[PDB]
Amino acid sequence: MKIKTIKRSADDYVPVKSTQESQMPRNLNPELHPFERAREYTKALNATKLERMFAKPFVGQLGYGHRDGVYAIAKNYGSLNKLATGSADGVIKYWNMSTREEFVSFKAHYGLVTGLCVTQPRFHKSQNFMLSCSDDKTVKLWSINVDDYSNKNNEEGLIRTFDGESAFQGIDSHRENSTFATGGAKIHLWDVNRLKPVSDLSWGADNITSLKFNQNETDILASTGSDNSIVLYDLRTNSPTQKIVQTMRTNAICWNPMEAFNFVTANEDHNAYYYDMRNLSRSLNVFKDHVSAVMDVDFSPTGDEIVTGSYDKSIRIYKTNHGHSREIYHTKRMQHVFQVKYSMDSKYIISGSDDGNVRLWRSKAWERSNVKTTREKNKLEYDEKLKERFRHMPEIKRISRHRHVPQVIKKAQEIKNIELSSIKRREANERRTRKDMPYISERKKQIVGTVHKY
Amino acid sequence: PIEYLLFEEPTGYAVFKVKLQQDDIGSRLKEVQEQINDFGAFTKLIELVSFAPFKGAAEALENANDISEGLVSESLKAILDLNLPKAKNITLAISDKNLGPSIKEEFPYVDCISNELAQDLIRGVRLHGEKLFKGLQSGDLERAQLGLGHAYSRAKVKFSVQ
Amino acid sequence: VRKLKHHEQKLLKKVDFLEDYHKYNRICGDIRRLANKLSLLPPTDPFRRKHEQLLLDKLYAMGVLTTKS
Amino acid sequence: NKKNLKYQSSAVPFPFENREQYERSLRMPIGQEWTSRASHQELIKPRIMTKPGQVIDPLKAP
Amino acid sequence: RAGLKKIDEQYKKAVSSAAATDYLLPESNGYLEPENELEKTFKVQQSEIKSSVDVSTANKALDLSLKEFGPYHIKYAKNGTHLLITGRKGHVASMDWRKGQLRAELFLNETCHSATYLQNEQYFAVAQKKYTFIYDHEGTELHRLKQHIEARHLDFLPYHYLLVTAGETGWLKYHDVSTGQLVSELRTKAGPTMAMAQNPWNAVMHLGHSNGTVSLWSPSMPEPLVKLLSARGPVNSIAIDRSGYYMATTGADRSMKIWDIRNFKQLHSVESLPTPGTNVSISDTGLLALSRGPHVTLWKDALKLSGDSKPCFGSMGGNPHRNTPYMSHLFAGNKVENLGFVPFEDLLGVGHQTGITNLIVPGAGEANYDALELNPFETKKQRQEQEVRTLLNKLPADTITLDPNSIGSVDSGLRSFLRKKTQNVIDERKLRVQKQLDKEKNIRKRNHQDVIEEALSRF
Amino acid sequence: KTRYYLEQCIPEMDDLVEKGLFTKNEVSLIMKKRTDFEHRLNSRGSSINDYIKYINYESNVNKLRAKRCKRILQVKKTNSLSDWSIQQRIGFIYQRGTNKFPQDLKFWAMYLNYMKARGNQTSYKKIHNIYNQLLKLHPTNVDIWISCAKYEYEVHANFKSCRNIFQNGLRFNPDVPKLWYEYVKFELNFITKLINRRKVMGLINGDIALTIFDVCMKTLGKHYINKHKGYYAISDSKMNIELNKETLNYLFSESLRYIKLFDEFLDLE
RNA sequence: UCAAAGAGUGCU
Repeated sequence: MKIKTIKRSADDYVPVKSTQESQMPRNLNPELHPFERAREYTKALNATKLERMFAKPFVGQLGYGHRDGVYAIAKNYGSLNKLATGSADGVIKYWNMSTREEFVSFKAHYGLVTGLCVTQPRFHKSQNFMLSCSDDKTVKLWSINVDDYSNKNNEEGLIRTFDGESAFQGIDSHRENSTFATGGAKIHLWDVNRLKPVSDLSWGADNITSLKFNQNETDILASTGSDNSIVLYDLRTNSPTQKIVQTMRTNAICWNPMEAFNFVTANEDHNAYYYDMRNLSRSLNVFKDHVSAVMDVDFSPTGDEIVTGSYDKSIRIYKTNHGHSREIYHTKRMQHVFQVKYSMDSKYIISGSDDGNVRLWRSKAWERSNVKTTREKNKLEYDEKLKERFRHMPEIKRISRHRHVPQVIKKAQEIKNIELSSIKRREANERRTRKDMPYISERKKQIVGTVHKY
Repeated sequence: PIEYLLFEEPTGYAVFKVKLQQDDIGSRLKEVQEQINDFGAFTKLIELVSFAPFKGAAEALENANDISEGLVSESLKAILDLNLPKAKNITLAISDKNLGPSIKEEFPYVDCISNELAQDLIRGVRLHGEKLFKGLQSGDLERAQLGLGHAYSRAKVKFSVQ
Repeated sequence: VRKLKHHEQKLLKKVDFLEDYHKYNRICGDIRRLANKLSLLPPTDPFRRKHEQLLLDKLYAMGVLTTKS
Repeated sequence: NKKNLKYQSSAVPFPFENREQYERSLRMPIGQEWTSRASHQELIKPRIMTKPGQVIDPLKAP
Repeated sequence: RAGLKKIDEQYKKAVSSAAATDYLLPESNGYLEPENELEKTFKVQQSEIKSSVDVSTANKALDLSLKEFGPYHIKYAKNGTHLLITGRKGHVASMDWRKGQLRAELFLNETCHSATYLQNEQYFAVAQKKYTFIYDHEGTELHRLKQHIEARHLDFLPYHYLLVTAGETGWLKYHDVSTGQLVSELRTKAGPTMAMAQNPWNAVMHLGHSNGTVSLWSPSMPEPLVKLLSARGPVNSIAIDRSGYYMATTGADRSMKIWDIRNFKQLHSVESLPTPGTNVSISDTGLLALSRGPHVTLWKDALKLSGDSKPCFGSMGGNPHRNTPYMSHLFAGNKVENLGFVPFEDLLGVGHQTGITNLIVPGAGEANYDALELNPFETKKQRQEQEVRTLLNKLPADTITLDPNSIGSVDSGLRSFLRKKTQNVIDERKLRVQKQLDKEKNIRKRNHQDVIEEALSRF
Repeated sequence: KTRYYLEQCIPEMDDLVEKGLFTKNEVSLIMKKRTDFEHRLNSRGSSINDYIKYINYESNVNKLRAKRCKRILQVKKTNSLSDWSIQQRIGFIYQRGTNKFPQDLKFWAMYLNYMKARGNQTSYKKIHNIYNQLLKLHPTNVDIWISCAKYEYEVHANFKSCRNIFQNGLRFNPDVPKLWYEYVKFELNFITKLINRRKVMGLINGDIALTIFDVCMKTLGKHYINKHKGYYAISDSKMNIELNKETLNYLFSESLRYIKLFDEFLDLE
């Protein structure tokens, strides 16, 4: 009768060549691969342990740093390995981040360098330019010889100087055009080919503590004042647009490159506030993991990540959609973080602290900069979801969430939980008897008032 | 921002295409420098696109004279034109800064790079040599370098069989 | 199994499951538990002292002890 | 037969907005031993990407 | 709804990918159907099948007769390259039938109940009388387990790296090979364990006792999952299908019981067995094997809900509803010690006191094997690569559950004396305050939810 | 990544089974032979013969499908993935083999011929892309410069670009006399067809070659001086005379070869 | 020779 049996062809499974790769038969019958749910979990848990192994954020420091505390970091938005820094010594440096060496160093200003910005002045490849301002009441334009291209072969040094009636405290440059804005006692609009301020913008008599041009609607400008105010400006109208007064001053402002109407604010009240430019009566998001005043804030060019440099000697990385830091970077070598900028590839973090060093940190502590094989790739992204999937697994939370934090920070953290708990208990006691006490939204407590109501 | 790399071989000129650009900030990191040594990693960075062998001994010397003086020979002008797109401006990696202005004069549409990043790629090509040529007939470089040696060095001194 | 790699070692350790003096080690240990407990029993007891002497004489009578102990 | 608290998720992970959504995705196997090589590649893929050594400009006018 | 919908299609896409790979599978199982309706699958005799199969398969069938330490229990490795056969009087030899080389030879003269490979061919554990001994591929014994005493059953869990032993002492030992430690020690309370078996789906042990109750056991929990009696008499053997849907047993009272694990219901009951089964086995394909005395009878498509699928000895007037034995083999003047299917090949091994014999049965093995899980062609270096990885992926004992799908769901001096007094007063106040808050809450709920006495109600 | 290639073909066999052309058993056999090749091509020591063998095997599968289409379906073309997939995949293997082994001129040659035969299915732009890489990889091989020149002067009849190919080739290979001959031969071909068209135009109602002659002597002489002299000049006055004589003898044979070319063209003076 | 264990080389 008819018989057939399982029959193996030896040549098919054992190659005739010694060098030919043996065939790997595969069957996706679910029964043949039992314990899915235990398995993926174990691969998840191993990944979290491995992630903490490779979490090696520090890479190095730029040269020998600055003499005094570094208080102005300006990044070249058109180049990866170009950075401009300045310290209270009055010295400004232009760095080759690739070689961790300085292109050039200038004793630019007699006083403290209060602002820096890299520009491409359109005077009416072989060189780059940067603009510096300080409290000595002058703004100077400098030119830097660079080795980016070899199509030529100098004139390296001061190019032009702008004198001002009052001290200059902040500077930002328009992206599309050569115009740039300075923030001092009055926020002034300047043109490169014009020695005196082209236009005068000001809400009122109050001074301006920082300014940041939008990266997308580059014609929009925002500023911060010493009166705990944030003022929005429009270049098409050449006038201020909106003002909101908050409970406590904001030190830095940055616009989300992926969301033009959306910007984050670095505040002194341990918080960074995420604001929509259209409706400022409330915030979009608030970030509360710092233990001292937040000095600087920056957006990822991917737009999904924000850092905040704080006076508490730590740098914290936040997701735009999550209000708590996923990561904390710190070192005893870092004395007071005043500036935190990104490598505009979104892969490295640049920090400036008053100890005089500008440090480089990995955005992703466990990621490595080397080119990986497809097999190396396919395994690494296999972990990141499998960690994402089982993120709230308690042991996965325990191993993943843990970070080494300085003792001053936790002793600051544990106490604020106590004052906050005292406030909630004591306020909650009033909910028992007080008939009319409105509930105050977290997103509106920081706002004291807005000029234009809607 | 590199796309094409010009490498000179004693047998001829080979231009390469940069498929992947190595991280510029982390250039000095341990792992990336190892990738230059590792052939498998490097082949992902670049690929051989062209090779133009010299016709004979005479061409190698007169090009060897021209490469040294930062000059562009007819062979260099010929090979580059067929490869680099007219195009904003195409970027070419050259080991020599002095050769850069010569290339720009003939070809206004190409911008030259000779920074350490370009040097890093050029070093790797020399490290592996004909292994990157993937079988293309380059004879063997070592004797060609040696053969071009008394061709090049010994020309400048003006001896004679006299 | 084969030598485990560094990351393999850190994740999993003590996975290397699956002249010998084991008996003499047991002989030595057994002698210890006697003298330890013979100390536990009160000193004035006559039963402990004779039992201590029988041990000392006998390991002597062996030559485990070269001299009386 | 009481379930072990050790293996129970504390709260619903992001991006899923409801408990039943996660019990569904959780019944996906992401592993390749259950998933074809290609089908692995659509599941494997992260949302945020980048290419090393290139310029991420702000978005141009749409 | 769109999110719930969107999640849905990837499954219909994912199963479509699974359907896509089903075509990739190189070969199919065997068949044996008669050309003529008169021809019967039970009528065909084994020698005729030996003629039909090719030369290599005839070599793949093994028959060796040896009587020194009879009877001999046969055990088969998961990957299946290596056979382990243990003699009753104490002789155990580990060998690979395909290659034809013996891995190690043990001539120990101690009565042996069972033996089994643990993780690979390299290390295997053999159950001696009153103790458990572990032997290397070289034949050297590495360690002996004092905790494991008088165990007639050896059973190892691959994904969890745990060896479970059942003995007449009734104390169930849970030992993990990698850690070299005994995970847990448990007493059944059902007396000596006559039958031992594991369900691959949930990695739950199944035990057999005289009362007939079957206790489902796991390392994690103190007392068993489930207690089921299917056969009135002692359960000699317990068989669980590869899927884990179906669980089969044969009582000592000649009863055969087909059961469902997930629903814990009884599929089919057969009391027509002439004599109680020696052992009962189930194929990966789902085909069941039963051995009674010298006769071994096999039924195709037995594990189905339909009554027509019910196994029935022979037939009642050739009734289509009656299910005839697919293959009937009898060893004259012989007794079957145990049955072990041959995963990854189309054969059934049968153990006897005269020797070990392997019978060729179409459809017995799985058509196609996944390389990642197990490979008959695994080379020496990858089996180490597979070994270390499976260690790295070791499943914890506490991860064991009744259902793999359930796991992962979402739910000094005086001053110190004064110190205690204040803390007591501080603690006492919290109780008082908490009482007032509770009372006030009750008032909120109560508020939320004779003519003369009314006149005097004010007073 | 052998499995990836195996998975890309799954929709097709499903189409083959769905249309009824190939049984699941026959389909499995095609898969098994396919699997062996993919592992062979992705492995170590792979050679071009592996690519040729797979291409030849895959070509046969296409022929049987075409025969079975008329035999079973009784249709010239069934509108489904099966028709263009075997044809698409063959080009994919050619790309990998040519990419994997750029050296073998033979393998490139079938690629051009295979795509040329399926002119409707492969646009002439795809033939252009193959030549651009091939000329770029082997610029010093005269046969390829005349190759693409011949393809398009006949199939497409673009004299401007056919002039361009030769115009590039002579730039890289000014010393090979064969390339000059074909570019002259093309030049007189263009003139004669132009004059013949002019004659036809009347019925219904060259110096440029001689210039190519002129420079062709000059550079061939220059290169022949560069060769036979090596790295350095020749000091002896006498040898320089033989060097001149050798060029004159070499050069005249080059000229005499062209005098034979003139005889072929009757219309030209 | 098999048989278990190391340490380098080539190459995907």
